[PDB]
Amino acid sequence: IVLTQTPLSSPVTLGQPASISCRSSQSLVHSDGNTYLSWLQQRPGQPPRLLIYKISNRFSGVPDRFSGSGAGTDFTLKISRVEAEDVGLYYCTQATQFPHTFGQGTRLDI
Amino acid sequence: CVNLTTRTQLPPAYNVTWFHAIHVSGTNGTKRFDNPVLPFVYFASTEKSNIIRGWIFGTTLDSKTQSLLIVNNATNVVIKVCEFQFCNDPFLGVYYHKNNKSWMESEFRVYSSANNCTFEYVSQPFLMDLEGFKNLREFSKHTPINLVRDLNITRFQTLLALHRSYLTPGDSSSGWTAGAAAYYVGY
Amino acid sequence: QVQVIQSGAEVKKPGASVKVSCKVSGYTLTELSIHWVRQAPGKGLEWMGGFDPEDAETIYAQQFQGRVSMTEDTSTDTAYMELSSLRSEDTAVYYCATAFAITTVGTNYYYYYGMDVWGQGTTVT
Ligand SMILES: *[C@@H]1O[C@H](CO)[C@@H](O[C@@H]2O[C@H](CO)[C@@H](O[C@@H]3O[C@H](CO)[C@@H](O)[C@H](O)[C@@H]3O)[C@H](O)[C@H]2NC(C)=O)[C@H](O)[C@H]1NC(C)=O
Ligand SMILES: *[C@@H]1O[C@H](CO)[C@@H](O)[C@H](O)[C@H]1NC(C)=O
Ligand SMILES: *[C@@H]1O[C@H](CO)[C@@H](O)[C@H](O)[C@H]1NC(C)=O
Repeated sequence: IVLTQTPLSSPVTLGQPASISCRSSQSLVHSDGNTYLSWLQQRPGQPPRLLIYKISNRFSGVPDRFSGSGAGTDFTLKISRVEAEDVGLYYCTQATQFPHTFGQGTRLDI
Repeated sequence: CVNLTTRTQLPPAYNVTWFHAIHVSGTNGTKRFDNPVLPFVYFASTEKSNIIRGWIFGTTLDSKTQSLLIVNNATNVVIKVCEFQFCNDPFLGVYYHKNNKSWMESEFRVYSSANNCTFEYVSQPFLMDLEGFKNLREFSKHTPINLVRDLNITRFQTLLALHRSYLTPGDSSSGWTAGAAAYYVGY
Repeated sequence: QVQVIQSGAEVKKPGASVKVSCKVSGYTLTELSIHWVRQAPGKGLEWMGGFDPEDAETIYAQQFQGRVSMTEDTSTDTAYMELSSLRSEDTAVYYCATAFAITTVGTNYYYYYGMDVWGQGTTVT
């Protein structure tokens, strides 16, 4: 299963909105409709951390600025405002199929 | 040992002996844990969903002496008397076991290791068959009843089982607790 | 709070495996799905394999067809991975990522998939 990517340059002006996205080469229909896709952010000097646990399920420590909403396999990670220190690599994940994958990784770039 | 406790809980038990181990507040459905050490009486409860599994009693509920641990589950009940030096707020943990693909119980949320002891006894469960309308069990008389809320060892605590939730792996909550329970206690 | 703990760096010559530990605390390994991921410049973030609760067994990636092995020291809450198929171009940061085996809705726990908690990772050849 393959995750596609929008341009990875994702230019940044702080205080302005930003978004990145991916689509799937294969159906995401999970037997329970769970649609297990998620989003991670990797800052330098550390592992990627998961920001959005599902599509719309955000985890504590991650501000309301972030959302993984989408449909039809097309999921967009929307950042309402990119603020200072929100810059690193961003990945969409895929756990709906036995093999699991990651996108290439976009980079927010000031 | 998990420090799972509440604050500012009123003492309504005597007169009437009623007491709630997990008080539930309307605000956020908050679960308030109070499993006090009581002087040693009998108790009774409706045992909703088999939350109450057992109880512990003895002179100090600490080391250099012994206490009695009685715990029920679906297949048997096991009683032991040992120098348990158990947790101040002991619980029977319930967790999901991924390799056996099932829920399992753990006594290591009650006590760590016991010191030298000899007494153990095993029998069929006496608390678990709820025949499914509250059906109160009094300490061991199990009778049908509706919801009317009517009719050395020095000290003790009760033991509740906690069905751990699985919400998020990150640190939003421990997820350790679930449900609510009560038992009415006295002479 | 899972708290994934990783081993330090280690460099070995081709064909030698490096066995990488993964210690957890707050949840025992018994409760968690363990997944391993490789990362490198020019390669990106790559899933190697991990535990799948529906079958309740470890599933390996379509690549890393073998000479890769994952195990669990459940008694010490420490998981391990090694790769003997080392050609040195496989030097990469390896990560242990975990997630709950299940989720809970009342008493219906379905199955849960995710890679929610990552350890620091280690650089190994
Ligand atoms: C309720 O609690 C009891 C007490 O822990 C659980 O039963 C215990 O299960 C273990 C594992 O199956 C038994 O250990 C094994 O014993 C055999 C000999 O009988 C030995 O060959 C094995 O190597 C191993 O040591 C343990 O004896 C058994 N205890 C008792 C009193 O039967 C029981 O499974 C729990 N029930 C539920 C529904 O959780
Ligand atoms: C937790 O309980 C132990 C006794 O079981 C006690 O010594 C310790 O001080 C308690 N810690 C907190 C934070 O309440
Ligand atoms: C549960 O564990 C026991 C340990 O002896 C094993 O025999 C049994 O097959 C296991 N059950 C499952 C569903 O794996």
